[PDB]
Amino acid sequence: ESADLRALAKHLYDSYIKSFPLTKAKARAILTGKTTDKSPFVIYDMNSLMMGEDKIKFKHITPLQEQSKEVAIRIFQGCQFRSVEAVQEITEYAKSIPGFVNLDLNDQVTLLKYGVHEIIYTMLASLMNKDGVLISEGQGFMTREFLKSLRKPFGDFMEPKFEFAVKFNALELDDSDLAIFIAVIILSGDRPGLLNVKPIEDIQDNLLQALELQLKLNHPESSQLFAKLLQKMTDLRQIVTEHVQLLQVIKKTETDMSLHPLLQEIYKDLY
Amino acid sequence: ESADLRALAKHLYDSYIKSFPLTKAKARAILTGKTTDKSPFVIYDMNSLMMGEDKIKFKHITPLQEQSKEVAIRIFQGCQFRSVEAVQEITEYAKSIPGFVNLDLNDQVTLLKYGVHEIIYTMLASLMNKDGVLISEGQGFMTREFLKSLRKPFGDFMEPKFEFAVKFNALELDDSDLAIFIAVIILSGDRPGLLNVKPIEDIQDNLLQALELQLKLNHPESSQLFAKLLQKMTDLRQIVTEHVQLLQVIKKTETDMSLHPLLQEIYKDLY
Ligand SMILES: CCCc1cc(C(=O)c2ccc(-c3ccccc3)cc2)ccc1OCCCOc1ccc2c(ccn2CC(=O)O)c1
Ligand SMILES: CCCc1cc(C(=O)c2ccc(-c3ccccc3)cc2)ccc1OCCCOc1ccc2c(ccn2CC(=O)O)c1
Repeated sequence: ESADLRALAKHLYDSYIKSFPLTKAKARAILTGKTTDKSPFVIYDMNSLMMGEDKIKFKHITPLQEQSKEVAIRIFQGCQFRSVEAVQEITEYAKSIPGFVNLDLNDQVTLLKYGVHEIIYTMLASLMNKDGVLISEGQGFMTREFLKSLRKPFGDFMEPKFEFAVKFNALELDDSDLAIFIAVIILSGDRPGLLNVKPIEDIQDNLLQALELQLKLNHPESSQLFAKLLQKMTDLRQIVTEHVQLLQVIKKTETDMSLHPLLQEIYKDLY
Repeated sequence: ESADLRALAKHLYDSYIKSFPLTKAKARAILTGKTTDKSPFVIYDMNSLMMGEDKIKFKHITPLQEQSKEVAIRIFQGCQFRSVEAVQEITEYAKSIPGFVNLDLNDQVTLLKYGVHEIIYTMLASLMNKDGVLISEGQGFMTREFLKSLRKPFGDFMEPKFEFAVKFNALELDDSDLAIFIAVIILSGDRPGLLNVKPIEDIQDNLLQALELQLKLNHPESSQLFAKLLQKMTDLRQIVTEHVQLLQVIKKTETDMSLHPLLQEIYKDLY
């Protein structure tokens, strides 16, 4: 019944809020210039990037590190660090998706391994507009133009995420829609190396029913939004494979070797 | 708060099972023969060492690297290669401790640097009884008396870890307990050169509260187990400092031993 699907949607939204403190709603308030109280520092070129450091450094140092390396490479390592934090946020969220924690632990690991990239881009869209991306928990904003301006291959590496975000954001999903959609992504029975596919597909079936009902209720005037959203997954996956290939080229063709070892530890048979 | 601390303990246990192939439960089942698989080959002397290597017949070459010298040094090399693998597993586990990957990246590095060997020795006890230690994923058993007998400095590497294990194991901790204990060890605010101490202390505080409650629920009859377990941290630290001194001794008494690069990095300017 329908009430239990709403109950599931509400439980997911509650957990999603807990796992991911910078929500889309809060992110969109910051991106407009609404509630004008503490405007984020804008990084729009190399100079402001460096001045941006002594604005999350003048106080103290809690990030990926600071100025003693080429800037394109430091921006890329910053992204890596944040991706590693996001994987843990997603893992925590997964534990609240009904059925997930009762799965074979090996299948949990596999689902997370192949799901996090798709989730990272989905959730990155919430923090983006057409012109840039919120960073450091909404304290900073980095422009798309500056990310795009970074030397090959780093400039063309960033821009696909913005192209996707603009398309994806035009569906106008809110945090309640996204909580269920991320859960659907995670419980994909088609990931390579899964031992027990049937319970995963049974859980995803319940999540798909919950997502369909939420979109029908929340977006009544958006015809076939559910199918349009499922079709977005096809683009997400194509996009992640392109990202994974570009990561290899970068890994191969660059000087700096000091990665975050969640990347190297993951990525087994990721095409 | 109670629910939160039980949730934490469960997360750590799941991550532990994910990161560590040969757990204590599994190890004790092989050691005592409560297992439905295989009985380990026993290495007690030169002649049985030789056959243990040559047990490469219907079970293939074990993952450890290749060798070409006297018995003491061959054993040392096997310890080394396992310790590098152990470091990799511990690092994977560390990333899952809530809050760890959100710390300053230099402090992540420092906590892993000062922390991994204390963890290695804690977890090694799981594979040890008074008579010996399980090796090669539990496919072999190397006797304490054999390891103790190795020519001068090499025997002094070995016997103190067994002395530690007999008493540690007398605490009767299980994997679920150990999962929280090793996270307490890693989140130590006293490591030399930490930049931002308090955010590590705050995490450790919460892990301590979760361990305390774990030991109450799981070992209600074991008086002051929490304290007695915390006091073992003093013994771990002494093992490490004496090990570091023995490594300086072999730099003077042997020819090119030279550690694996990862271990060289860890020991560089260690305490
Ligand atoms: C999830 C991070 C996204 C993301 C995060 C961020 C900073 O926080 C970020 C914050 C600060 C600095 C920064 C660096 C140097 C000096 C001052 C500041 C750099 C970056 C900025 C932009 C961005 O996104 C722009 C394009 C998205 O790019 C991705 C997405 C995933 C990625 C990679 C690189 C590795 N991975 C991991 C992987 O998926 O395998 C790039
Ligand atoms: C953590 C691995 C320890 C550990 C691993 C192991 C085999 O796998 C192991 C497996 C196979 C052979 C083996 C070698 C030659 C022929 C046939 C077999 C030898 C050893 C056996 C016992 C043991 O430990 C018994 C006492 C523990 O003592 C330690 C612990 C870490 C150490 C040192 C010496 C150097 N390191 C490296 C470092 O400092 O990082 C001693």
